[PDB]
Amino acid sequence: VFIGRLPIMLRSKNCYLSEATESDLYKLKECP
Amino acid sequence: EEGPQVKIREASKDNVDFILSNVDLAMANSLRRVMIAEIPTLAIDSVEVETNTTVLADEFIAHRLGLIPLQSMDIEQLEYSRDCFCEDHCDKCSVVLTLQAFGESESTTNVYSKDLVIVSNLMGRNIGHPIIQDKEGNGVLICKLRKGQELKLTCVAKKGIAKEHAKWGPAAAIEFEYDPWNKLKHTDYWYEQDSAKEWPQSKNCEYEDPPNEGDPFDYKAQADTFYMNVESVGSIPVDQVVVRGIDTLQKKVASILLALTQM
Amino acid sequence: SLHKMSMMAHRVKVIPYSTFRLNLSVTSPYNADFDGDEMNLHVPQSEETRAELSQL
Amino acid sequence: KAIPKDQRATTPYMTKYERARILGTRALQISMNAPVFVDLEGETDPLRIAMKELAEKKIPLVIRRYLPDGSFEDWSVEELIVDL
Amino acid sequence: KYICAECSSKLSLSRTDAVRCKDCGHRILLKARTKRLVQFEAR
Amino acid sequence: RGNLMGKRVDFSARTVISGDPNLELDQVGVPKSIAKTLTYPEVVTPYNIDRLTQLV
Amino acid sequence: NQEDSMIMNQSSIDRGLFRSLFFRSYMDQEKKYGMSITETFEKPQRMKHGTYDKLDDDGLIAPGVRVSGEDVIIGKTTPKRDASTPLRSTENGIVDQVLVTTNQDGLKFVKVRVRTTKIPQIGDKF
Amino acid sequence: MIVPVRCFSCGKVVGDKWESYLNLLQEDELDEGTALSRLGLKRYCCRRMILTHVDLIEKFLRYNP
RNA sequence: AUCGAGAGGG
DNA sequence: ACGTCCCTCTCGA
Ligand SMILES: Nc1ncnc2c1ncn2[C@@H]1O[C@H](COP(=O)(O)OP(=O)(O)OP(=O)(O)O)[C@@H](O)[C@H]1O
Ligand SMILES: [Mn+2]
Ligand SMILES: [Mn+2]
Ligand SMILES: [Zn+2]
Ligand SMILES: [Zn+2]
Ligand SMILES: [Zn+2]
Repeated sequence: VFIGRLPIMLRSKNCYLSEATESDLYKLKECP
Repeated sequence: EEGPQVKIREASKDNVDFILSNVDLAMANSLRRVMIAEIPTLAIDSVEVETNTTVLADEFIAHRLGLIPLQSMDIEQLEYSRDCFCEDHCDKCSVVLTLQAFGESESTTNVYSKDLVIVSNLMGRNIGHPIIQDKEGNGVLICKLRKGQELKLTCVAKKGIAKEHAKWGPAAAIEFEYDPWNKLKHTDYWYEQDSAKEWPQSKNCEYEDPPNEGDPFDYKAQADTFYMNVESVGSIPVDQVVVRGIDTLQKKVASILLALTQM
Repeated sequence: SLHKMSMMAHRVKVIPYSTFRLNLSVTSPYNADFDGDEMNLHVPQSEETRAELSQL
Repeated sequence: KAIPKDQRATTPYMTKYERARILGTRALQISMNAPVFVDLEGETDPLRIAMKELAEKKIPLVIRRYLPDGSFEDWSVEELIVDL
Repeated sequence: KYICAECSSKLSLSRTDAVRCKDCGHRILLKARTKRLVQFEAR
Repeated sequence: RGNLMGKRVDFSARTVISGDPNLELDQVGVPKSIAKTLTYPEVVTPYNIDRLTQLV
Repeated sequence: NQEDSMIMNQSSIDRGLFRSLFFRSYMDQEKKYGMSITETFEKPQRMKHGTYDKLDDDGLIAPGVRVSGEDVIIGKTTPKRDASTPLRSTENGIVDQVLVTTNQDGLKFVKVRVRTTKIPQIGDKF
Repeated sequence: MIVPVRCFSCGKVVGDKWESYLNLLQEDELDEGTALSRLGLKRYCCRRMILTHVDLIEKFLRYNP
């Protein structure tokens, strides 16, 4: 059952950016 | 022979070397000085842009083009856009240029000075060419494009003197020295224990001589003989950048007389 | 601004570039310098006040 | 209710503040298109126009120095000194 | 008129008509240089 | 302490202040752009009228 | 360069030295008002004294436009009752990029990015 | 942010000699201050122009479109 | 626009 | 009980 949602910090656990490499981060338009 | 006599030291593609014997410092300076910024040359001035997907801004690249050296050999045959008669510019006052580049290469793809192209009437005068000193001959790296970046801009190239902007800088660095053994005492030194063995003899002290310490100072010691070395990017050859140094000066003094005898 | 010497009047001298420019030797009484310091400027809307600012 | 000159006591010289209000005052008036008395030797400016007036004590003005108790000694610009 | 991103569609879409990279799927959308030429000084 | 014993004032200025060896003690190098927006009431007097009509 | 100031070689910054490169950014949103009574972006006919004509009819201005003074960027309108968003009084640049999309609510959302370069002018900190 | 055309200090054409500097230190594998010195730069003003340049343009290109 | 909180400039 | 003067930005009901 539902509650709400939680601001997440980047490069953390439950963020995609944790998952990326130089190549990936780029097409994610995110900074290496 | 004449007056201010001279003797080359070396000569080359980009540099020239000479002692101006029997020349007045106020002259060799004022000459030096006009050589820097007061000799005319050409260089891109306006630039309109149709398509620029590059990473560098429009006016980013803008500023970059203005600094590309242009051929200027015969240049007095072009007359200052501002002082000519055509609603803005023409072929009498300006060379026009254009640059198409598209990122077809799947690698990383370069645009150069070579890649420029002239799309106006030359009227048979050596103008507007972007010098290449390059070994590879490939010019000057202006920009970089990933397979799909485009660049369409065109460049109106007018005549300017560095006094207005560096780009119309015919010159570069200008070497200047005189009186190597400070025989005229024109500069108090700076030493901890010995002045001498700490300030190194410049690479010119061998064309003048040591001073025979025992002897005194001569108070009639005057400034004469100057060690100079001039260098041009190439927009103009190096003989013309020294001689149209002299030339410009004459014209400068000249128009004194000219407006002298008007009043 | 905690004293008279730091609110003196001047003659104008309209010039270029965006910066107020003042004589090196009136630094001190303002304790001002040339590394980031702004400065104020006013202008009397009359005559008597100008006199008040000129003769005082 | 006033002082008579015969018994005046205050500074007989003119004060930085008297003057600079006086030069000021007339100068405002003059530039308000007022009758000037000294003869222009060619002065667009009214601070100077007044200042010449000042140096000919041709200024029809009385300072009215007030005292702490209330009463005032009048003093003609014709009669005040000017040194400073 | 309006562009995209992850893919960069040459889209276009006058007023009132929603917004999405319908060819891809990310409401980012830019707006392209008017063919109006502009000019900058080489200084 | 804010709207009487002190307020703000029309006709006021501001900028970076630099310093000038070629200037006089008693004058201040104000830029144009302040001088174009910094006015000053002046009356119409025969001694200047031939001036004001060239500024207008 | 007296009293902690720095006289700087103009010709050398003429070659591009200490040349900045600035960017502001403006935002706005079509702000509903309940009964699906929505805002929008337009070119209108109480309105404000800018010079809209740099717009395209869609409520905008597009890259490459050299904008100045207080020239409208965004022409939002609300139930006519003008709501556009002009340039910044102080500044004078050249449009760079702009982005449209929808909020968490799903209404239009426009952020405009205008560039400009800055130049070592007498009186700039270092 | 790419190589700038010539030198801030005396303005000498140095835009060109960039790509030629790379292989000198790489392809030929040599000393930095020997690669610049053997591209015709004895004024440490020009020398400072190359040696202290970061070519962030490359990180740029690497982006999606 | 208004009040409230926040970082810098002398 | 008030608690140095002024100034430039940026952001949430
Ligand atoms: N907190 C402050 N309150 C009041 N005035 C200040 C304050 N900080 C700076 N100032 C004013 O700024 C001037 C000096 O500050 P500043 O830091 O510029 O001095 P400085 O000596 O240049 O710095 P540096 O000390 O690094 O050389 C003075 O006129 C001073 O009154
Ligand atoms: Mn300081
Ligand atoms: Mn300071
Ligand atoms: Zn012409
Ligand atoms: Zn898409
Ligand atoms: Zn150099």
